[PDB]
Amino acid sequence: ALDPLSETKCTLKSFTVEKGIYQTSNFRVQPTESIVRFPNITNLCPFGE
Amino acid sequence: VSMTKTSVDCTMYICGDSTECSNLLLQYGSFCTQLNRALTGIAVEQDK
Repeated sequence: ALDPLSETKCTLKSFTVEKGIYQTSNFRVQPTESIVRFPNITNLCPFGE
Repeated sequence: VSMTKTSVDCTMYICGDSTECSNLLLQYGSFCTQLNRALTGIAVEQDK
């Protein structure tokens, strides 16, 4: 994870990087925060009454 | 002559947005790494 050049050695499992284009991983954006959307809290059964 | 180039990620496809599932995928070793190199070689040969 130090450098993108080092990501090539770890993917190819070789300390020598030959000239060319290599796909070493696939990036994915992790979710920033959790969103909770629920239906209205009305239409209850009147326990308090 | 040219066939549609498709690179399928075996990390996301097998386990969607799951780290613990990905730990189970790591139990199978290079199967993910090998299937990616097969589709990558296809995309290279179609360019050749």
